[PDB]
Amino acid sequence: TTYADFIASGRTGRRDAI
Amino acid sequence: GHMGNAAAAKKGSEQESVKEFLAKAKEEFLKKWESPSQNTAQLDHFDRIKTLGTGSFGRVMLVKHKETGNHYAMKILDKQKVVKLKQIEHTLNEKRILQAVNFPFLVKLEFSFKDNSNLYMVMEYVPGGEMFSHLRRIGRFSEPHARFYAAQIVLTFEYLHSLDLIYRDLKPENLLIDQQGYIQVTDFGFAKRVKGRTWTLCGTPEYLAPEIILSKGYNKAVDWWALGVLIYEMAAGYPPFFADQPIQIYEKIVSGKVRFPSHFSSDLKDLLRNLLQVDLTKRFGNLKNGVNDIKNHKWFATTDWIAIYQRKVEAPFIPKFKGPGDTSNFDDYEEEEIRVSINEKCGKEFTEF
Ligand SMILES: O=S(=O)(c1cccc2cnccc12)N1CCCNCC1
Ligand SMILES: *[C@@H]1OC[C@@H](O)[C@@H](O)[C@H]1O
Repeated sequence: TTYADFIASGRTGRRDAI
Repeated sequence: GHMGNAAAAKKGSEQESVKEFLAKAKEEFLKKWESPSQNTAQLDHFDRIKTLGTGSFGRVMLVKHKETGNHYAMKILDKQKVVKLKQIEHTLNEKRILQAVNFPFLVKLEFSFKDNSNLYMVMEYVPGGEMFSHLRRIGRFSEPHARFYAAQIVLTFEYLHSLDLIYRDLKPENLLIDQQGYIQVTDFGFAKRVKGRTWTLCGTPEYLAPEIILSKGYNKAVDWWALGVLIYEMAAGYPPFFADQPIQIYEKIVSGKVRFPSHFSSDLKDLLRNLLQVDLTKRFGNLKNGVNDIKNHKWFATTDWIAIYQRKVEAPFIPKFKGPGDTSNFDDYEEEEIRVSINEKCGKEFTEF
């Protein structure tokens, strides 16, 4: 699923600025 | 047309009254900008309770004012670290903005001061924690729940943009929930006075507008793009563009393609397609009608904008609050000490703080 792909991306915790 | 006489007259008068409000708000902001407040407390006026947030930006501590007993969130910055990381202008600008603005969804700076080692910003304590935590816990917000939050962001950006301030730091990580369930915006390190264009590469990959990625001179419409990303993430539980690594995210952003969960309403998708619009000549918030294209969109048809501003709408969710000084909605951290030093550090650079 799209949600599954999200989890697998790993970018699911707090995100840093560039 | 879409509106009868009574509805059109009411909306026209409402839009004129917003203009009148914003003109007065801008005059008040500019007076405070020119005459900033300074050195309005000292460290021994507070008890240190717990660390609420720690990072490259320094740290934020829950404190208790000794005299009055009120709790606050105190942001502490190490002057020497700020200098090393080349953040003098952003630090001074953030404090100058916070002391000059006034809006019900912008955090209030109550005190600021400095000592040999550190700078201190003492802000109202917002006990509900980050939207990010609640969103990941619940998974996703229903459309009415997401709309309640989105309306507050629309009004806050309408206010900031009327002061010619670009925001650039929107994301669930940077939105707090207060005791009444309303939003507080706190971080102003990327905010800037921008009447035309600006050029700095700053933000968070998932929330970057295409024109920032593509190294253009851009304007305040990047905030409306970022609102689209926020509404999407609130309503889906994940953002519209994600990938293992930022480069792949940027490829999706600039592509002009976005896909939606099948549970999104048609009204929501239409609004998002007009906010997540790669073409600036077509993006909502950047057109002749300005913010009214957003406020008058069908997805916001049930939104009473004045009632949201007056905080008279019952919030969809009220965070757990077992009394003042409750920190259950924040993370736990190792309590590093607040060391001051016998020698002043970086007095020249921070003279205006
Ligand atoms: O929650 S904070 O520590 C915080 C900051 C400012 C005022 C605050 C007031 N109350 C609680 C937490 C507060 N935070 C730090 C950076 C991350 N983005 C959200 C703001
Ligand atoms: C999303 O949350 C952050 C991290 O735990 C990751 O593996 C995903 O579960």
